[PDB]
Amino acid sequence: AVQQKLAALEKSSGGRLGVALIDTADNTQVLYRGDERFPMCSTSKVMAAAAVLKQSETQKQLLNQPVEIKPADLVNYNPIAEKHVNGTMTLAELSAAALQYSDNTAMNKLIAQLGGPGGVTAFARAIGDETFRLDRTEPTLNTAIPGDPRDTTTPRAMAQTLRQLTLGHALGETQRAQLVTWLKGNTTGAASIRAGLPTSWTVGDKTGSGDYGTTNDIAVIWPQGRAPLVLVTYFTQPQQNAESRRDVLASAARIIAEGL
Amino acid sequence: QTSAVQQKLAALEKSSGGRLGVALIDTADNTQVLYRGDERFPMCSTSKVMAAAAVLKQSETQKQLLNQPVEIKPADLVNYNPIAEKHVNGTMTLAELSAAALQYSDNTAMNKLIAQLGGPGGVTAFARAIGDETFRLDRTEPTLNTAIPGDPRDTTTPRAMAQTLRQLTLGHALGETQRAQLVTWLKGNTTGAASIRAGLPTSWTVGDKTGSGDYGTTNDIAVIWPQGRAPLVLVTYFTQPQQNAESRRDVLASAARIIAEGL
Ligand SMILES: *C(=O)[C@](NC(=O)[C@H](C(=O)O)c1ccsc1)(OC)[C@@H]1N[C@@H](C(=O)O)C(C)(C)S1
Ligand SMILES: *C(=O)[C@](NC(=O)[C@H](C(=O)O)c1ccsc1)(OC)[C@@H]1N[C@@H](C(=O)O)C(C)(C)S1
Repeated sequence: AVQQKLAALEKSSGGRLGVALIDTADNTQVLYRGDERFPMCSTSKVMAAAAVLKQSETQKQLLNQPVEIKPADLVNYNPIAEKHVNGTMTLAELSAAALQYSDNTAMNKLIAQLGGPGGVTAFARAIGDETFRLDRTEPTLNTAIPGDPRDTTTPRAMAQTLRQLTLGHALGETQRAQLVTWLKGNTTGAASIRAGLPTSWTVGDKTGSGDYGTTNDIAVIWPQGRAPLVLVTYFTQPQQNAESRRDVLASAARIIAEGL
Repeated sequence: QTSAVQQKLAALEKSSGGRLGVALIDTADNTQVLYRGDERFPMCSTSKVMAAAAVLKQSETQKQLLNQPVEIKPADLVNYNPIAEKHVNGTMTLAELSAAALQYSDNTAMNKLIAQLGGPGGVTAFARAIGDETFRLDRTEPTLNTAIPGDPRDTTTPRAMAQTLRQLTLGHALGETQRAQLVTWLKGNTTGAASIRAGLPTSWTVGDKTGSGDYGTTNDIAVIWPQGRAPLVLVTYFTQPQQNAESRRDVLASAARIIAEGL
């Protein structure tokens, strides 16, 4: 059932669809191009925020640390940071801005805190993710060039990591709860995975988009009366200038939710 | 007269299978674009803005009001309580209930705001106090969402709601602290990305409140900060002839796109 339906959706879309579900009720999975690399775009901000949360487990006041926001720091999408130019934001405020508003200046401050993109990758390796790689800062990490492994992961790897971060023990108890709180407060997600799910289900997610019409969402889902799901939906298209297709992610989620 | 924008909205409506209401205020020149601007629509969850604003108004003469605890009982839970259900047999403050009502559209939270205002008529009284003669709240959650065609209960017009949202968020209907809090809450909405937001350029900032109900009723009210220009207020209301009709957030996105293209 599910494989035929996801293949049909992909064919209709004209693009390349990646799906990984983990149903924590029974540890069953639904994979479609689960081992192909896709450009993460803004979904990478989850790994950067989680890496700073892990640092805060041993640097106990780190999330309170002021960070200078200079005019020269502003990049291409700064809905929160532009308010604080020529002042400071804390690492907690930058983490919330990066996750809930997808602020690219905030993401660059998280990356800088970790010593550069390699510090985000190092955290991925530390929690057993051998697939994830962050190579570039914002905004060049979103070029989404076909065949380019930079700033990519696989749906399988990202679903497994998102499970460990939000439902497992990659982070300390307080830090896991803080990541889940941030994801549940996302502002950008209503057109993506959660548009394909019953309204009664609770979703925390991080969206992204980029060149090649790249349209992404990674979610942790609490269905009414049953154990949580983790769902990654990645999508990218042949034309550099392609339009976003959040409806394709919604459709993938709806197929997944039918099929259990 | 019918403008280019009104003709495009008419063509969208004709293809939609329902009835579309739009009101734009461009605060660059205070001009209005209306489509069925003086027709009534069921507000559904967009009514939560007036309830939260009424409690913010109360807080202007009670510095501690937003810290006041409210008991959440098992009997209080209604049909959509993602925040309140975590606090059953405990308390939430009026700030927590305001944030839950606006940013998660918690119906139990809305009922606590309504009760703090003395019932639905307390919300209407606040609307009258800030110059809105059109708004009416008649019922609590969840019955205020029945959205029956021709029913005046729990309705407003696009024109009235755009003017009210402007006065609340950009004007002086609230104190400056309270106006800033309302804008912060709306900008942190979780439910908006498929609605007005989906029709606007990505660089534009939005705070909004969505709603849906029966008759495929699909609503959004937004304050918009365009890249390089004064803010807009936009109301998009949509309702359909059949009780069981599907939501059409795409129609609100399409209306917003026509408005943005027409500026
Ligand atoms: C993350 O994906 C996001 N967008 C980008 O990274 C893109 C970029 O090149 O910087 C971008 C696409 C359109 S405008 C900028 O980071 C700013 C945010 N996530 C997108 C999404 O969820 O679809 C937004 C909300 C369009 S911006
Ligand atoms: C407000 O509109 C909202 N939903 C309702 O009021 C509806 C009801 O009958 O209580 C409802 C429709 C589907 S489930 C409950 O209040 C809970 C929220 N706003 C809707 C929207 O924005 O489309 C939600 C997010 C579906 S729930």
